[PDB]
Amino acid sequence: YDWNGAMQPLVSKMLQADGVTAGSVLLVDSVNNRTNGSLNANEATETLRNALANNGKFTLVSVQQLSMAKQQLGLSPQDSLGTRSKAIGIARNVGAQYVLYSSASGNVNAPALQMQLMLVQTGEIIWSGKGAVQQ
Repeated sequence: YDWNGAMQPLVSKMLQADGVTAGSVLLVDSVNNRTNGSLNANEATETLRNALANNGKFTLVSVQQLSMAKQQLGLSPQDSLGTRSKAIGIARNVGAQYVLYSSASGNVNAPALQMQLMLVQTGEIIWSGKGAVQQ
């Protein structure tokens, strides 16, 4: 999988969208696998975090911060932060201005990457993008 090839253009387009301020605190939700096969979740998520830390200079909420925040909110330690209310609950504790959701879907050998950026303050989706993940 060429995750950069998919992720770089989408990050670049997210950074050009109005309402997205570079250098702000961003909570990056782990990439969710909805394909028909197994995918390395945290390898895709690491790529993403890199693309975001390098382009547009966000301060990312760290793994340990998230773990701690989950525990302060009584969530299970492995909680994926699927739902929006859990993500916002967590975002508020850690001081994040944005939440980024992403997921890969469709066929395992030809996934579709989709991403959405949520403004924490209001809960609104201010940006959305999709790209195909090649090899």
